[PDB]
Amino acid sequence: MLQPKRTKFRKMHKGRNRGLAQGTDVSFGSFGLKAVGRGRLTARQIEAARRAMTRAVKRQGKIWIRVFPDKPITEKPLAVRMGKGKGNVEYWVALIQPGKVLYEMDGVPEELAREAFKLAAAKLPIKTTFVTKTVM
Amino acid sequence: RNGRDSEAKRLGVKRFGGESVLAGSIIVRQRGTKFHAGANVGCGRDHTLFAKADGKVKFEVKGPKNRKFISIEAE
Amino acid sequence: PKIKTVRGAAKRFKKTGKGGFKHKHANLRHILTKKATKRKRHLRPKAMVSKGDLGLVIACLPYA
Amino acid sequence: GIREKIKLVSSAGTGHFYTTTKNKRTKPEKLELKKFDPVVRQHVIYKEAK
Amino acid sequence: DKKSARIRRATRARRKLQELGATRLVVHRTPRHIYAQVIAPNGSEVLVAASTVEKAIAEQLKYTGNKDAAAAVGKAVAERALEKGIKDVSFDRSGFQYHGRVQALADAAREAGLQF
RNA sequence: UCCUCCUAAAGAGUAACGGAGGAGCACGAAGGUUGGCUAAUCCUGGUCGGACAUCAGGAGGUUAGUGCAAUGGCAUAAGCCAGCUUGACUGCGAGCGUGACGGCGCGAGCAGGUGCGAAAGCAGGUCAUAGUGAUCCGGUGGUUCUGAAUGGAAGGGCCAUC
Repeated sequence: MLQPKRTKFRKMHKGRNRGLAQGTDVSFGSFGLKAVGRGRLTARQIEAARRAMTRAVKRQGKIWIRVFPDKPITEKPLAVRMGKGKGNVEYWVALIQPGKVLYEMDGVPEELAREAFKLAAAKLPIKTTFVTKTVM
Repeated sequence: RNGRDSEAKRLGVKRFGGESVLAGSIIVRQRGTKFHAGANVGCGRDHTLFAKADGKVKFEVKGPKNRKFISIEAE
Repeated sequence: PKIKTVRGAAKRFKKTGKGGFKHKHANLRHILTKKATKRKRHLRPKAMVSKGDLGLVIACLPYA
Repeated sequence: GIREKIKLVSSAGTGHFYTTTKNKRTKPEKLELKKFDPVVRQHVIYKEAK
Repeated sequence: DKKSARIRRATRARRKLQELGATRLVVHRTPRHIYAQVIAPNGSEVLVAASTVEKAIAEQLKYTGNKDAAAAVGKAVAERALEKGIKDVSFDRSGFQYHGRVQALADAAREAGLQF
């Protein structure tokens, strides 16, 4: 359950998810999962995907998480009228743009890497693709 | 427990570069000194910049710190 | 019946040559220690009634 | 607002006076500033008073 | 640093004279050969200079860099400025305390016609 | 009610029971001027003394400080120290900013009389932006301005102030 520590402000504006991803290349491992769609990932989804791969690889190799939530999201309690101030913070999400690399991995065969990432992508709400580290 | 705010102070540049002004007219309203007084320009107690002579106002960057200056040339 | 002048208005506005009105400034009665001399000095002379509220003044004192 | 208001009376016979504030708790002694009196058009000593 | 402290000391005065826009008499002092210069308001040209470094003025005083030297230079700048035409100037300490040689130079200059 | 930031879409302004914080002061000095000075944090040596007192040197260049929340500004320092002082002065005020208005703000310069400096010069409160309340009624001091037959006075007016 990734979450920041002592953030400057409890609440922040909704904002927008326009634009294009920055971390579009593999930088740590040899294989990675790239985001094709656009959306937001909650902390729970990131944890679920991480657990799926660790089990798949059987604690062999290394796992890199290239996304952090660092964005609180509020939700009004049930049977509450509009207004009366901003809602309380419930969960943290990370905004994902197309081309963003979600997870990176190294130290395992390419064949075993594909199934591990496929299992993780099955527990994410955004279209994803498998990429390999490029030479320069 | 929010909901408080202060009336806007309508700061900013009142006269822009290349337009003639009369002596004593306000050129820039500012909290600090974003622009420093140059030639024929005076600085008020609240860091307001006003024209001390009649002429055209121009902006420039001078000094080792590249700080902005406002001057007036008699044209 | 003839119109009745608003007596309160007649004690605060005086008509001038060109139809204007002069009035005393309204911040020089009390609580004067904390005020700068510059602000008190500028409030001493009489001032002309603004255009927006001139129409209101005309109705109040139609005779004077 | 512990600070309270006082009156500075010119040492000359003129009735002109200045008004200011002071804190009696910290500085209980009198105030003897030298200010300008326009009635006589001279700088004279002004004494604190009610 | 002695120079850095001196420049920092005189910066405010130099800026004040610069914006005022007036000819300024600037004096530079060292353990020997006290200098003096007159600068136009723009600060780009020197109207006239004098000092004890040249033989024309160093051939009389016993030693350069004393009270007598300051008076000679202070006097020397005077008639030169009067001959040139400029009368009113602004004295610049240049970060030097206005106590000894600097004061002597200024005193000689003011009594010699360059009132300021 | 007032102040600072964001929302606010690179002039100004701009709403919500939108998101964050403050004010109802203080100071005869913490004001004016003249002269001088330049931090935080680290490294090394050194009694108590210890990670953290004070001393010396070095890196550092303002992450310090700026009476009070925040923003902008501040080395010519607006930051720190000392001498002398009351310009925290009176009558004005070209010309501008800001408001529907009441009003609020900035201001060169002129006259009078002052302080600091050899002098040029600076000073009409405080680094700026909150620290505030119209009118009525009444109190205090000055001023033959008026004072209902006359001379006074009462009461009004004007000025300062509560």
